[PDB]
Amino acid sequence: FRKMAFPSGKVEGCMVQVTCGTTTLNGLWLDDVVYCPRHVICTSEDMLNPNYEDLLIRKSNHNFLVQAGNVQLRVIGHSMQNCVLKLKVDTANPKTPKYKFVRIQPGQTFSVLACYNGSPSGVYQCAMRPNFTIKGSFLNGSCGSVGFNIDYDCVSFCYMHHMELPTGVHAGTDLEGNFYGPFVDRQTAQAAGTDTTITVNVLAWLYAAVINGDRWFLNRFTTTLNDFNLVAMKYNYEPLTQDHVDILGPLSAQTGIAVLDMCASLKELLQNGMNGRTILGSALLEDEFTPFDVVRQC
Amino acid sequence: FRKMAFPSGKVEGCMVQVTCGTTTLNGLWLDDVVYCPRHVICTSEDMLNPNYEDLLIRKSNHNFLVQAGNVQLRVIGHSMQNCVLKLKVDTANPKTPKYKFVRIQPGQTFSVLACYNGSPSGVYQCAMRPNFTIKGSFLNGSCGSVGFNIDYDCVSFCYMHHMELPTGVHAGTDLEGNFYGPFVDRQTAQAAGTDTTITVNVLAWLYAAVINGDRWFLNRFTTTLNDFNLVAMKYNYEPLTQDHVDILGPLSAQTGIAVLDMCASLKELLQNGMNGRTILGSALLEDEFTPFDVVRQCS
Ligand SMILES: Cn1cnc(Cn2c(=O)nc(Nc3cc4cn(C)nc4cc3Cl)n(Cc3cc(F)c(F)cc3F)c2=O)n1
Ligand SMILES: Cn1cnc(Cn2c(=O)nc(Nc3cc4cn(C)nc4cc3Cl)n(Cc3cc(F)c(F)cc3F)c2=O)n1
Repeated sequence: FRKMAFPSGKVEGCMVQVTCGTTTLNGLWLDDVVYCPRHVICTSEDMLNPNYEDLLIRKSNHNFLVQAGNVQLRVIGHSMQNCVLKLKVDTANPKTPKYKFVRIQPGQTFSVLACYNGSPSGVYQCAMRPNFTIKGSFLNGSCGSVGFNIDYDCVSFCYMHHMELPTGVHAGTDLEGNFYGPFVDRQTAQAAGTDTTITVNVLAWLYAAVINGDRWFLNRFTTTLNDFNLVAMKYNYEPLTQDHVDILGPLSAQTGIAVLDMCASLKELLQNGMNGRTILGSALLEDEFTPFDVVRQC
Repeated sequence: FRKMAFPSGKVEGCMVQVTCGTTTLNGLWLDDVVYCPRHVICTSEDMLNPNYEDLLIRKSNHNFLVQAGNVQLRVIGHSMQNCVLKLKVDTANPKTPKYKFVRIQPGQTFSVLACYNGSPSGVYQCAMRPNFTIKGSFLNGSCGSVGFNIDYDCVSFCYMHHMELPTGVHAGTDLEGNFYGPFVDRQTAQAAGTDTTITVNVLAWLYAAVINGDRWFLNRFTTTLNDFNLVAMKYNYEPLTQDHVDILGPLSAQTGIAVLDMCASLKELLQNGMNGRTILGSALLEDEFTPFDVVRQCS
C-alpha cells in the first residue's frame, strides 16, 4: 500500500508555456483554448496588488507568447474567467483527451502533474484539505500546474496551482478560476484557516492497513456513531457522516470489521497515541487516501 | 517532502499485453521489439518449476498474442535472454522514446507504472532495498510492469516486475532479464533475505533537513569511512561505498557539511537515539529519498 497517482500521459500532452513580458508560467491546452492563471499578466510591479480587469484591457493578443515544446502557437483571442485566463489559438491540440472540468470537495483526492516552463517534471497525489489548501510539492515556476482524476479515458481536471502560502502549503483554483478557500491571486501573505483531519480517509487507510496485514491497533471496544463524533470533534477531526459509513461498507465487508468498530480503534489511537509503533510504515495517521483510492488499490 | 514519480506518458505509450494460451501479462514495446517476462510461456502446471528451454522450443511466433489495446501486433521473431522474452513484431512503435536499459543499485529509486492487461493504472516511487526486493504495490496481472527514471527526454528502464514474495514485497529483473537478488522465476516460496537501512539515503535526508534549517543533530565530531561502516553494520545500516560518498558530493557542497562529518552525526543518532525529538517533523529517519531526489525537491 503506497500513494499512487493516475498515469499522467493524457495531461502531459496538454501542457504549454505562457509568457507575457518577463512573467512566465504553465498553461493547459485543450482543443483550441489555452487555460492558465491570470497572474501571468502581472509585471512584478502588478503582482503585489493587481487590478486584473485593468491589466487585461491594456493587453493585446500579440502580448501573449504560447510555446508548445518548440512551436509557438498564435493567440487569436483572449478572455478572463475569474482567476483563469483563456487564450484562443489558431490550432487545435491533437493530443486533447476526453475531459471535464469539475470542482472537488474537501477530502477528495487527485493527481498533480507538477510542471516548469511548460515541461512536466513529476506526478503525485494530494487531497483537498478541509481548510481548502493542498500539501503539494511545488517550486518557483510551477504556477499553472494542474490536478486531475481519470475515469475510463476521461480526464476530470479539478485544480490549477496558483501559489504557496507562508506555511509552505498550496492554494489554487478550479478550472473555472474560482479559488478553493478564502485566498486571492495577489502576492501578499495569506493564512489559511485551521486545518482538520479527514476522518473517513483515516478510516479507509486503517482498512488498507488490515488488508495488508497490519492489525495491532484493532480493539474489541465499540462505540456509537455520535460518541465517536464527539471524540473526533474534540481532536479536530472532521465529523463522520452516515454517508461516509455507507461508503466504507465495501471495505468493512471485505475485512469483516464493522465501521463503528474501526471507529472505536481510531478513537483509542486518538486518545492513546501509537506508543512508538507504526501503521503501514507511518508514525502518523494518514488522511489522504479516500475509500475509493483504497478499494482501487487493494 | 513528498514521494514524486516521473510523468509516466513516455512509458504509457510503450505498454502492451502479451498472452500465451491463457497466460497473460504486460510487455514493453520499444522500436520493433516487445520485452516481457519469459514466465508468460508457462501454462499453470509449468509455473512451479518450468523448463524454459523446453517450453520455448515448442513455441512458434504464431503462438504469441501481443496487443496494443485491442490492436494485435504480429510477432515475426522470438528469443529469450536470461529471464525475459524478446518478441520481434512487424511494426516499430511510433511512441518509442529515447531510452536505455540500466541495472540499478540498492538505494536508487525509480517510478513504477503499474499495469493490468497492458493498460496502465497507476504510478508511484519505489526504492530498491538492500535485500534486492522492492516495497511495491502490485496486484494479480501486474507481471511485466516496469520501473524507470527519466533524465531529460531519455527513459532509463531499470526494473521489470515478475513476482510477489510471501512477505508481500516484490522481486523482478532488469530489462536484460537478470534478477535483482538471489531470485528465480518459478512459482515457489522464496524468502527475501534480512533487509537493512539505506545509509546513503538517510544521509541525504539529513542533508535535506540541514538545507531546511533543521540542524540540531549536527554534532561536533568526524569519523573515518571505515569506522563508520563498522558501526553502521551493528545497527543494521548498510555500509557506504565510494560511489555513495560521491553521490553525496552536491549536498555536501551545498551545505558545507563534509560527508564524513555528516557520518559522525548519523553515528551519534545510531548510538543514542533521537532523545524524543524529531527531524523534518519526524521521529523516524527516511531511507527512500536518494541524494538526487532531495536535490530535486529542494532546488
Ligand atoms: C515556491 N512555489 C510553490 N508554488 C509556487 C508557485 N508560484 C509560482 O510559480 N510563481 C509565482 N509567481 C510568479 C513569479 C514569476 C517570475 N517570473 C519571471 N515569472 C513568474 C510567474 C509567476 Cl506566477 N508565485 C507567486 C504567486 C502566484 C500567483 F499566482 C498569485 F496569485 C500570487 C503569488 F504570489 C507562486 O506561488 N511557488
Ligand atoms: C499479487 N501480485 C503482485 N505482483 C504480482 C505479480 N504476479 C502476476 O501478475 N502473475 C503471476 N503469475 C501469473 C498468473 C497468471 C494467470 N493468468 C491467466 N495469467 C497469469 C500470468 C502470470 Cl505472470 N505471478 C506469479 C509469478 C510470476 C512470475 F513471473 C514468476 F516467475 C513466478 C511467479 F510465481 C505474480 O507474482 N502479483
